[PDB]
Amino acid sequence: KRYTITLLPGDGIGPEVVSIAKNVLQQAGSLEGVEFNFREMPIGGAALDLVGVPLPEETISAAKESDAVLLGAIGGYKWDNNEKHLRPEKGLLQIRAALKVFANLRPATVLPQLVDASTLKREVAEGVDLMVVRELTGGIYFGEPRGIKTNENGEEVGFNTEVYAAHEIDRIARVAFETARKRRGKLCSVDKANVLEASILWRKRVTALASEYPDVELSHMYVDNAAMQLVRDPKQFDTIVTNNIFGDILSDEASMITGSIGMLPSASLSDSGPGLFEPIHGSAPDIAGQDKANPLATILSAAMLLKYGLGEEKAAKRIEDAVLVALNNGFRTGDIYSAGTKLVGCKEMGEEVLKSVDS
Amino acid sequence: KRYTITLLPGDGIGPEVVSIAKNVLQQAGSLEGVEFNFREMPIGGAALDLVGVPLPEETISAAKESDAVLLGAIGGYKWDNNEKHLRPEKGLLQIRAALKVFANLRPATVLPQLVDASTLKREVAEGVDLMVVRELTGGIYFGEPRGIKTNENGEEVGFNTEVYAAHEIDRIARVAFETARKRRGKLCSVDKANVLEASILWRKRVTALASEYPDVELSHMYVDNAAMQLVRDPKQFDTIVTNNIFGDILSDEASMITGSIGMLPSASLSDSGPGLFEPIHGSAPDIAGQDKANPLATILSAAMLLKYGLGEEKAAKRIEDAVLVALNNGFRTGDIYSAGTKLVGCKEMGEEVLKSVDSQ
Ligand SMILES: *NC(=O)c1ccc[n+]([C@@H]2O[C@H](COP(=O)([O-])OP(=O)(O)OC[C@H]3O[C@@H](n4cnc5c(N)ncnc54)[C@H](O)[C@@H]3O)[C@@H](O)[C@H]2O)c1
Ligand SMILES: *c1cc[n+]([C@@H]2O[C@H](COP(=O)([O-])OP(=O)(O)OC[C@H]3O[C@@H](n4cnc5c(N)ncnc54)[C@H](O)[C@@H]3O)[C@@H](O)[C@H]2O)cc1C(N)=O
Ligand SMILES: [Mg+2]
Ligand SMILES: [Mg+2]
Repeated sequence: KRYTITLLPGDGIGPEVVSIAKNVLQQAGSLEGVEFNFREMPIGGAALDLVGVPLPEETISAAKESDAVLLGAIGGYKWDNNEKHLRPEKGLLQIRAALKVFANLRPATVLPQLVDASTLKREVAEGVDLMVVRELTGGIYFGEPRGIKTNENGEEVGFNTEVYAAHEIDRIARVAFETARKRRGKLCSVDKANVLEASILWRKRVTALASEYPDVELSHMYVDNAAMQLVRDPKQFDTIVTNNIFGDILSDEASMITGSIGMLPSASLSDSGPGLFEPIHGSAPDIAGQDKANPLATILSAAMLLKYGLGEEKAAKRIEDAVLVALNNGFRTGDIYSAGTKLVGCKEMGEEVLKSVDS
Repeated sequence: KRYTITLLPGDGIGPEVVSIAKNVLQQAGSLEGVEFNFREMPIGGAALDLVGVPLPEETISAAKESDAVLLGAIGGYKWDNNEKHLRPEKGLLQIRAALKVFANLRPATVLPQLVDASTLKREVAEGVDLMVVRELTGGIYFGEPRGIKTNENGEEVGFNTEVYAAHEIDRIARVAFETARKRRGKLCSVDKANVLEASILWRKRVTALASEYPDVELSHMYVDNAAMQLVRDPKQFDTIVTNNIFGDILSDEASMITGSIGMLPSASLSDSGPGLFEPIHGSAPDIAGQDKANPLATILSAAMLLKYGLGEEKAAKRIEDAVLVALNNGFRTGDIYSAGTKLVGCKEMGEEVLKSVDSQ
């Protein structure tokens, strides 16, 4: 049983972390009887240096033909000064649209081993287990009209439009509901409907679907409160559904509960289409090549790649299990270092994670 | 002296916290030879229930002609179902634009007594200090075009426009830099310039003014890292400048560092015009009339009114000191209750601040 996997290493620590996950992927899948066809294609800063655009057509077709796509990270200091159309991050947004992967899943759950690693008091952060369902292919990140023009004044004005059509909200809502059922049956839609006509529609469509999902209990919370709640009593959430710009911010805030931004993986899914799996981190421009980075998040994106994109649930559990063994043995990278643990770097963790897969 | 203060008690817990602050404002100013003309006006749900709109024209004029504006909060379940034009929250937005208070100062600094009140560990949260300078009157909260239309396929499509003109960015960056130089000399601009052309201009303009303030050490951070940073190592920030919507989010997150959202005051300032002072929290529909509320944010929001809006610094320090006295005496409301303290509600906590103002 063979699968075609496209690796998009990217920039920063992207290559570093993906190489590790690729090996974890081959070994874990091999134990459950699957081999893989790996194929590196350029994206972001890498593609810019090679072909001159952040996302070449050659990459998009290569990703579509594949069964699933594993991305590292994107962006870097060298290209921070390009035109808006030639920054690397523009490649990531395009690949999300190109793959039509609207439903973005970021699960932040605190492992018992990393409780001392969080910055939250133990009682606050122990046992947290929430899942963020973020709208990925629409909204202010993809909203038209946008740009910077110069009106008659001679003043520059920058503008983007946060815009969602109803069907865009509906599809992400069901995924929230379906997911919130698979968990603890509680769902929380986060918007800013006290001000934004976009958030008015957002809540309006989400309240609609609750009748179709009575197994799921829906509640609504404003985005400013939710950021505070994720620090006051983060244990409260089961599933949170929200839009692109709030999904990005809140999920990035939630990481520091589990111990670091380097612990969180993300699965980006579509109907039919092959899924896009990446870590929410990216892309450590300041510890690039120093071999300091935490690769766990990228490994788990390979876990999620198997679980959600290819359905090899058994293999994915082996991946989770290895990360658990590795942490039980005391191995921490810099960001998840606790007193009395063992501070490894990146290769030197991936190896002895792979020790656990292989045992 | 004799200043005119407009009290906008809003909704929810608004009335009680402002009432308590009104007494503290009165006494603290009174000790320094200062009197006040208090004029109460309807805003938000109160005004909807009275005249049928969130912000009556009579309220705006009364607010304009006063020296300082003291607001509680806005919003409540009763009015959550009105047409968009008729939402209490829109009155808040309207009074800010009407008063042209673009510079929003929300300072989150962790007090020694409330370290245990935080959910961040002591080492992380002890000595935290930061000030958020938020663009208040521009941005997505005020951007046109906006509305809910229907495209030809009959689908309802909602939209807002995040838009900043160059001068909108410039003046608030100036406030940020000016704030830093009185502070610890660090400024951190937060945007999403990897995706948003609005923020690209925000970055372009803010870096530009950096040449005018060599005294201030300016750094740039994307908003998603910013959220993780306020939890990873919040001791780092000195002054943070950002736009309307990112300011809302980040300032609420930063609140929990100091113990609860009920600790944070906010001053909103304008050129020449009288400023609008509110606590950053909402109307707390869940604790309203139970006398559970934390008044400190509003008592401290009254402190900012004296210091920043009226220049009565000595009286303003009287309010600040009293909050400290009450906290040294063990008094906590529910949101800032840490073990072995004395749990009180809103009305006595307020009396215990007053108890202490009148002791010096
Ligand atoms: N969706 C993406 O792939 C993505 C999201 C956001 C930004 N980028 C691009 O990366 C660089 C830099 O962005 P930052 O503002 O620096 O945010 P991060 O790069 O993730 O840095 C956060 C801090 O945490 C550290 N960190 C990240 N990942 C880590 C791991 N695995 N181990 C240890 N430490 C990690 C970082 O060093 C930071 O200190 C920009 O160009 C942006 O466009 C891509
Ligand atoms: C800015 C934004 C929104 N509002 C309006 O206020 C209404 C309340 O909704 P919300 O629950 O989402 O925000 P809120 O701050 O009210 O709630 C915060 C949570 O924390 C508790 N809490 C708040 N404030 C206090 C205080 N002062 N003391 C103790 N506990 C507090 C609350 O129980 C709650 O759980 C909503 O309609 C929204 O429209 C208002 C503002 C503004 N400045 O007016
Ligand atoms: Mg991010
Ligand atoms: Mg707020």
